[PDB]
Formats: sequence, C-alpha cells, structure tokens
Amino acid sequence: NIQVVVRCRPFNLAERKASAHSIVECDPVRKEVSVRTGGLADKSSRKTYTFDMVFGASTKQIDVYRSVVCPILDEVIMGYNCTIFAYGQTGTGKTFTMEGERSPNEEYTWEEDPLAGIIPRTLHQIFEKLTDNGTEFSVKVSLLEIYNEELFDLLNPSSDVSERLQMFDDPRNKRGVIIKGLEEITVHNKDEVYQILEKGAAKRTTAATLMNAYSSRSHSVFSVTIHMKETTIDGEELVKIGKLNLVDLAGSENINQSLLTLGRVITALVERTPHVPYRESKLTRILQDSLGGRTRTSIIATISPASLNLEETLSTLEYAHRAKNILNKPEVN
Ligand SMILES: Nc1ncnc2c1ncn2[C@@H]1O[C@H](COP(=O)(O)OP(=O)(O)O)[C@@H](O)[C@H]1O
Ligand SMILES: N[C@@H](CSC(c1ccccc1)(c1ccccc1)c1ccccc1)C(=O)O
Ligand SMILES: [Mg+2]
Repeated sequence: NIQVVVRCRPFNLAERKASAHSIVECDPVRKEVSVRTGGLADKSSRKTYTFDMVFGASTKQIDVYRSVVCPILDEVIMGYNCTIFAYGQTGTGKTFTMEGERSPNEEYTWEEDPLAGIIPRTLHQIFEKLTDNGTEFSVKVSLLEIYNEELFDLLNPSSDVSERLQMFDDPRNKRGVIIKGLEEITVHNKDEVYQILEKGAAKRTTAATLMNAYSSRSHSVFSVTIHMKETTIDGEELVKIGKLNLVDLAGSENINQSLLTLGRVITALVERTPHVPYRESKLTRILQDSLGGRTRTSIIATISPASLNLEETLSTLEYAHRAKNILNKPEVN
C-alpha cells in the first residue's frame, strides 16, 4: 500500500497582485484537503479528499523532511529500496520540495539553508546518522534526466550534457534495469556533497537552453545507494544495501510518453488489468519495482491554492487519490 501525501504551496507575488482567492483548505489532523469548487455560483460546494498526510501553505521544508522522509530513510538504512516522487502541475512545487533552493548571498551554508529540499537534507542525514553510530558504510549517488524519452547524465565527467545514456534489462532482477554509461559518484563524506549537486545543477542549466521547455517536460531521477556492514551474533560479516530514489516528474498539465505511460501503469494496477505497460516508457521501466513491486513508495502531490488553477488541482488530487490503491510488497535486499 503506497503512501500518498499532499503539499500546497503558498500564494506567490503575481497571484497576490491579481487578488487571487484561495480555494484550498488543508486539515493536517483529519489529513484532508478540501477544495472550493463553485466560485460565484455555489458558495457551499466543495470536494474533500483524504490522504496519508496533508501539508498546508505554511508548511516549511524541514517539516516535510521530518514527517515524510525520516521514516523512509530508516527503511533504507534497514536494507530496503524506497522511492519518493513528486507529482503536480508546473509551478506547484515539485522541484522546490524534492531539491529545494539556495538562499541568496552568503546568509546560510548549504547544511543550514531553510530552503533546502529533500535531496540535500537526506544526503546530510545519511552521513550524520551513520557516522555517529559506527557502522562501516559507503555512499554512492547518481542523477539522470528523461526528456523526450532520451536519457541525460547530469553528474557525468563529459562536458556535453547531450551525450545520451542507454537502458537495458538487469539480468539479476526481473523488474529492474541498468543504465549504461551512467556516472555513479562515491561520496566519501558530507563535505563532498555540495560540489556534486552544484555541478549537477550547472549541467541542467545548460540543458534547459538546449531543449524546448526542458524544465517542465523533463523527469529528474536522483538515486542514493548505501552499502552498510553488519556482523551477525556468530561473527559473520555481510553487506546490507539500501537504495533511495527521489523523482521529480514532468508537469502533470502535459515528449509525453513517460508521463502518459505512468498514468496508464497506475490505472492498470488499480483496475487489476492483466498486462501492466511498464515497458512502454523509459520512466516506467526505471520505476517498475516502485509501482506494484518490492519497493516502499511515497507520492507527494503538489498543488496551488489559487482559484485560477481549480481544474488542474482537482485533477492532481484525483490522480493521487487513486494511487493510494496501488499495493507494493516491500522486501529487503
Ligand atoms: N512551499 C513553498 N513556499 C514558497 N514558495 C514555493 C513553495 N513551493 C513552491 N514555491 C515556489 O514555486 C516556484 C517553484 O515552483 P516549482 O519548483 O518550479 O514547481 P515545479 O517544480 O512543480 O514547477 C518557486 O519560484 C518557488 O518560489
Ligand atoms: N532546485 C535547484 C537546485 S537547489 C541545490 C541542488 C539540490 C539538489 C540537486 C542539485 C542542486 C543547488 C542549488 C544551487 C547550487 C548548488 C546546489 C541545493 C539547494 C540547497 C541545498 C543544497 C543543494 C535547481 O533546480 O537548479
Ligand atoms: Mg520543476
């Protein structure tokens, strides 16, 4: 049973300039989201949905991390494979939540930036939790992006972001794949983190100037792999592996093969259709095990609070709510 949560961003300055009204109410306690749907015609009308967790407009980055990620990171350290992906309309906060942003000027260090998202906070915790705990461990990260069914490597040594990756079925996993050419960087300590992310963002910036509407049409896949040593009571040394995939999806409002097959894959699972079209898109092949497989999965549905985005917001809520019916069978590696 996959976890689905909703995060509503606060109004932006443009919306206030236009006197935007709010049509969203979040109730963390009852874990519900209620939408005002009749504007001027019917003031009482509304659509209420129930999710595993709800975060209102005032929710801060650190709140999302403590509530959603902490539990997931524990599962990863326990030797599980987990996936968190953001789904939502362009401009609602997918990237802001998954990666976050850097505060202007010095002001804050990357480890203390209030605006930092899930990726930076997670990599920081991995080193903090595992170091102040003993345990021999090694951390490896990768960041690829899908655009028009083509795969680009943001952490690759080559200076040209357009050099393409390839995908193949993983011989040792019926529902897993191998990314040929992918650069998996070993992160020796937290002091090596920021440089890797900074290089990553730089190559992404170059890619957005190379392809049309890159930022909103692409899918971003960040993966973290942890190898940890365990010694049984008998003195046997073995290695448990934990893996975390942090995915920032293309805008739902929508080169659309992956987003399209994703919806198709979800529908097939909730309706129990015989054949699930995983093979039909680069995205669903990478996430196959996350959708009905052995990976612990959580979805963060992002929405705007404005009356103007009513239709899309309802669409996002409806889509994410169906997703609650997808069942997975988590299994340690
Ligand atoms: N919780 C939030 N608090 C403040 N601003 C937010 C929040 N969520 C999103 N934003 C704003 O929305 C904009 C980014 O949205 P964005 O990350 O591009 O959404 P997405 O990646 O789905 O398009 C940013 O300019 C940021 O200021
Ligand atoms: N959201 C920003 C990146 S924020 C990011 C980052 C986070 C994850 C992966 C790569 C970069 C960053 C921004 C600018 C320079 C370096 C890194 C970031 C933000 C806050 C703390 C750590 C990393 C973007 O879309 O460009
Ligand atoms: Mg984005």
